[PDB]
Amino acid sequence: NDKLIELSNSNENWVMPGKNYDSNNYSTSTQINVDNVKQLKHAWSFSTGELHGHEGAPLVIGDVMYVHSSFPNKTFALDLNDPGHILWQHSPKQDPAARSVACCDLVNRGLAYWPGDDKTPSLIIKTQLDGHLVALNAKTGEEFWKVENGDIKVGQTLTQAPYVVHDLAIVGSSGAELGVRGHVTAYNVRTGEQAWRYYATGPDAEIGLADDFNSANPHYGQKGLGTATWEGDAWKIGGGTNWGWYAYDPAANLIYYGSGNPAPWNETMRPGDNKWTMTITARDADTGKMKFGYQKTPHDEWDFAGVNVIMLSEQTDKTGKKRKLLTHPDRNGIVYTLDRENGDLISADKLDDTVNVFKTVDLKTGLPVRDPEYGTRMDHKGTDICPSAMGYHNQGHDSYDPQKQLFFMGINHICMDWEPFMLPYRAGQFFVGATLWMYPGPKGDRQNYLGLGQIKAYNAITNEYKWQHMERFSVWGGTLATAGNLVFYGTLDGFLKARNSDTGELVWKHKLPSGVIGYPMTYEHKGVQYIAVMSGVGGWPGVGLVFDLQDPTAGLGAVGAFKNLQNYTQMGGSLEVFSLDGKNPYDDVNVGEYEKG
Amino acid sequence: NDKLIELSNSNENWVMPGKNYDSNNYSTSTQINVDNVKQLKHAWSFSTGELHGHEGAPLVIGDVMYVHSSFPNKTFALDLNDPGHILWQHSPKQDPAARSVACCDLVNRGLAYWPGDDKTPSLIIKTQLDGHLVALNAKTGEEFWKVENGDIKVGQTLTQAPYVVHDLAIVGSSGAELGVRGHVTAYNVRTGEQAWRYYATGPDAEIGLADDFNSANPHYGQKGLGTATWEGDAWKIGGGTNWGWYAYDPAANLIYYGSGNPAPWNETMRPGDNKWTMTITARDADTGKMKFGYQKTPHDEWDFAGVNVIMLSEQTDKTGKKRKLLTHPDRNGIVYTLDRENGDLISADKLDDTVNVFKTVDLKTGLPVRDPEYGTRMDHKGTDICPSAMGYHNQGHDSYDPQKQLFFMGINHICMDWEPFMLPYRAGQFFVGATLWMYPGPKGDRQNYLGLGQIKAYNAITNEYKWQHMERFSVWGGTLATAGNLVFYGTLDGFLKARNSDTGELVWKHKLPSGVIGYPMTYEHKGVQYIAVMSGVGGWPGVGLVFDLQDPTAGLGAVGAFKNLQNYTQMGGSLEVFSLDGKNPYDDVNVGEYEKG
Amino acid sequence: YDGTHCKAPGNCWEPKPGFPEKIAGSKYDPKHDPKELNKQVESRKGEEERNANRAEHFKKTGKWVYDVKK
Amino acid sequence: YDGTHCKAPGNCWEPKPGFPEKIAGSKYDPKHDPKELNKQVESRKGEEERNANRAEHFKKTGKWVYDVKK
Ligand SMILES: O=C(O)c1cc(C(=O)O)c2c(n1)C(=O)C(=O)c1cc(C(=O)O)[nH]c1-2
Ligand SMILES: O=C(O)c1cc(C(=O)O)c2c(n1)C(=O)C(=O)c1cc(C(=O)O)[nH]c1-2
Ligand SMILES: [Ca+2]
Ligand SMILES: [Ca+2]
Repeated sequence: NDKLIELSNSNENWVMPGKNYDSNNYSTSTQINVDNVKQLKHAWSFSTGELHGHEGAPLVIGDVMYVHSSFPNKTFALDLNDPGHILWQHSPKQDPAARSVACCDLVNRGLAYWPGDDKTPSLIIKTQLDGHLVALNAKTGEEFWKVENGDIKVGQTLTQAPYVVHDLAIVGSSGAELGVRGHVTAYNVRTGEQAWRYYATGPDAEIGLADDFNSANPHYGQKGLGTATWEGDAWKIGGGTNWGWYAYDPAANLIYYGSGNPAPWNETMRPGDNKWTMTITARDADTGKMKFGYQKTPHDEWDFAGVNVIMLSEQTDKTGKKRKLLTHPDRNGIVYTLDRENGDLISADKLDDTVNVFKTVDLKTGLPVRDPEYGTRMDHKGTDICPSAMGYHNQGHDSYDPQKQLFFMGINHICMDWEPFMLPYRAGQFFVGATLWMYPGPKGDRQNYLGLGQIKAYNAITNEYKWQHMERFSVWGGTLATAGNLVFYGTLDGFLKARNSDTGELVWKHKLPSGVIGYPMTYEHKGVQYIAVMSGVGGWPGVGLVFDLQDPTAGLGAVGAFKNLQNYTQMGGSLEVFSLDGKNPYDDVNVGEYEKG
Repeated sequence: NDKLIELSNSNENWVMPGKNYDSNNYSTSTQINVDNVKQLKHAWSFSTGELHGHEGAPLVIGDVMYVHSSFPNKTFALDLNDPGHILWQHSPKQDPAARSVACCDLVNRGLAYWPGDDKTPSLIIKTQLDGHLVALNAKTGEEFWKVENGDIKVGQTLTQAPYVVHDLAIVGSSGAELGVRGHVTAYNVRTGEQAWRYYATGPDAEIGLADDFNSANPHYGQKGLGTATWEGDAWKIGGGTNWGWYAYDPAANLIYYGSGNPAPWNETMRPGDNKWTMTITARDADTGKMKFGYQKTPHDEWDFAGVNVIMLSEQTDKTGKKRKLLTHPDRNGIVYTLDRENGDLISADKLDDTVNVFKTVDLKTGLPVRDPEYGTRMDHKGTDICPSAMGYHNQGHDSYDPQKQLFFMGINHICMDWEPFMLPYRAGQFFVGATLWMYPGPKGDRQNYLGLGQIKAYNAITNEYKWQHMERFSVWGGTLATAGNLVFYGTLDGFLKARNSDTGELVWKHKLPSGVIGYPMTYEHKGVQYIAVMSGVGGWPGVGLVFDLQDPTAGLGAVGAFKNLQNYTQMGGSLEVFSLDGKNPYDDVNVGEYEKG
Repeated sequence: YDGTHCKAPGNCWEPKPGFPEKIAGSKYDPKHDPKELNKQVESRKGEEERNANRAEHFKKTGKWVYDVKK
Repeated sequence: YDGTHCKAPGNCWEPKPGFPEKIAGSKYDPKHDPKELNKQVESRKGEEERNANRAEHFKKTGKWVYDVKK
């Protein structure tokens, strides 16, 4: 969408999830920077009226800010000139039984935006936990359309942000933990009509392979594999849902995302590579044909759901070839870089040396070399497996600074023990089949259950980490890089922190209400740069806190790993805004006064 | 409790509801003041993990802050040197059917504190919506004791803060809207044993009159009236609950509170003055005998629940007599002053000239002169009655500055129409019997439903308002006065505001997450003065917002009056802390770091 | 009824034009049921008993046990 | 099974020491029920039909009506 491209070029706007089609969470704004960051103060806040994890991050289109809450997925439009006045609100009614099929908290990752024409209003595109993709008139909040795109009776739901490319709204899928076979659809934002829909497993036609799928890298695999790497029909309830983030190349016309883990979690119940799951995927935005596809985790054994963020850049590789690239830090412990035009695998670096499920990732063959001692199988309990199922990286949307060519990654440091069990499939029930125990990895405090995050700056080409700091909890919410030489990220213990992005030095932090699992974002309104982030702990790490569980193996194993998080935060739900000196419209005391005199 | 008196003398502590036994919400702290208030910034925040109204205000005892939430009445202990670390938490389990008998939101007004001895730990005293008074070891949060003091099956619940005097914990009552007859009990904080319990209606022995009850003002009424001013047994389900605030005179040994409205709201169903309800009450702290009693609203016709805050002071009256005094702004529109030793009525001033239910309050006879045109009765609909049932003042705990001798009052400007209806009494159901329509009063915007609050500074003796400002919503949360020449109060639209307390000028305000219905409070920790207030709209004004009602007559009539509040705030729940320059422990970036290096 | 005419101190209630001094026997009769009227007095006897039971056990063992079936 | 031995490109799965190439017929047999296996394909035919029904009505009247029983 060229209009989106152009509005993304303005610092007064943040118009899509991940800010731009590069999905790089970078602002060229310098007004806030290493030299005055100690002057950053609170400007205003807005509570959503909901508890549970609050993921993603608002949108800003000129004078309007749009925020989104946990279930039931309220949308609100706030007036930046008086952010206490709510321009409008959308409050869906959903069946509350949707709650019961959400694996990992009532979260939602955010809104997208379609800039209108003269025939048609601009539209805010949102998902609902109960499966619907809804389009709202972006000035009034009235329903424009609502399509069904997930039935909770067959275990399905929606937690990702959707995405606008051209006059298309693209929507993903949730429920691999309930046997859902991953699907991605594009609907036409003017008509509400389905334009294409494709699957992550089964016959090629249903997956949507392009005739020349993987032609530049045929050792990756080509025809017939979404059925050949299964036994019988086990692909039908096979997982591969895509509930993470998108990116888009306007010139190649390609959207990139990763597909999730295969089902069930019990690897013994599905011999085979389980292809198209765990796959880095490039599809023609408009026909949805799959150009290329790289399976990072063949025959997943760990729930390494392949859905993580994808950051686009242009760099010179190690041989001198100037390349167009994607970079992609995975649950499985491996951060990948591919040429985004052909699939050529360029780098595959451990996110931390403690990773042990693989010895290495052979670049020529593109295979991960498996350490059989850290795999999983029936009648065995695997111990000290790193990463755990929560991954050394989860759904946090990271940033990349194209000036420094550095990626800023919020990492998890969580290992695990793991034993599967046989279970039947019943549509609309859980279809997991394993019992996990999770704890901090080797470089954290394994006895006292602290030390589950890291934050690191990384160059995709030289393969080096310029700096690394351990963090008390997993850095789960992603990060934000700016030209003021600062990177910003929220912590699960409730700080917004700013480190010097050249050195990793910690230079500022502030106690928000609740832990953070959304990424901070930035925009300039009347010559003032503001930094905003969602507060409200939850998501997978919050499940023990949020549902009052104590069984360490509950919440799919996250309960034991995070038993301590609740000593540092409770539930919340709000947007917190910051700026130099707390400058904000209420600096004029009469803004929003009934008396005004 | 002399130890409480002494700890209240220290600015590092805020040790009881209303700060001290004067209940005057005044701090002699000057570090924040008219000349630097524009430098006030956000220091930190804490979310409670609960939604709905958050009333009252935390306690601070040296290094520990104690905060309290909406139902289910969690208590948390925060470490002021690192307020993100939760020292401890108490999470009651309560039957969720308690929700169904709470008239006006799941709110709670706060904690009290008993400083311990060498035999016994200091104790945090709290109430629970389900009727219990619980005592917690104030260093560990473990249950010390738990007594039943309200059965939800007979319509009862607890929303007030309790109160500590001597080695006694005093507890009030809720449910006049469900026919509950008001009761006040003292339990012994060491033993958990009941020390005395008295009622607001019936035979004198059950009410606890002192032999010399009202001897200085016998025209108020003396013996036999809690039955004589009823017909038959209608006193048994008669109301008079006391869910507001306390105050205490150590030398007279007297605690002061006001008792609530009689039941039902239909005046035709209970002819008679309905004595002891609507009464300003002074009881010996230790035996609980009622020294004196002034009925402000004989035979209530408007739900003017007589439970408002009571502020103690010493002034010279108009004849030159230096007096010990209580001051008491009432739902009924009248702010009263009495000599706190004998009951002598000194001033009775309209809170705003629009009040019309009374022509005046005759000081000699102490009777309110009724304007029969604004009364209520069966088969009649009263129109343009001011105040409404929400009162020109509700449960907000105001402040008094003893230097200026000025009271700072957050007022409501809500009139009403009112028609009763016949209903039976059934224990454990509602027992209201009227249909109200409410709207802004004459000086607000009656067409557009804004302009429902005022804030005013008042001298109890000369009867003058030094200044008055209208406010967009009712100022419902009380106010806080300091020696820096500033008064502070939260608004239902989500600002903490500071006016110059000499002039009423608005000089500062800040957008909190949600509307405020608790009072701000202040304390100094390591030479830094902090101002803290609870955010989280709800209580009676929030009921339409909080429960999604649209019927203007729902929520006992509050739905129509506040239809607009939700354009300015949603639900929330948090504590927000402020200080000069946002100074706060995280100014040191390593406080609360896992790395710390 | 203006509230100023008092048959006795603290006792000025009057009925209004067209309404009776007593409501019993009239169309305003509430007809309360004494069983209902006493419900709260009964409920409080239970709370006080169980409370007394919990303090006395506390007195003796130094630990509060809420659930009085111990 | 180290993942590097491939009977074909993109197809390196091996069973592990002591586990079979095929699970059907073994103690690991999942015994899925085809009715169940097809549930999602059925569910999606309904969504697509009702969706198609709602866009076509929209096309024609310019107002989206969710509940397809209009
Ligand atoms: O495959 C799925 O359908 C699905 C969905 C989601 C989601 O929808 O939030 C998560 C996961 N899987 C998952 O494996 C996971 O670890 C996870 C963590 C979180 C979170 O935000 O903290 N969501 C999800
Ligand atoms: O008499 C009662 O038992 C009772 C209790 C309460 C309460 O418990 O919050 C309120 C009232 N009455 C009442 O009349 C009223 O207007 C009211 C407003 C609020 C609020 O905090 O906004 N609570 C209560
Ligand atoms: Ca998954
Ligand atoms: Ca009442």
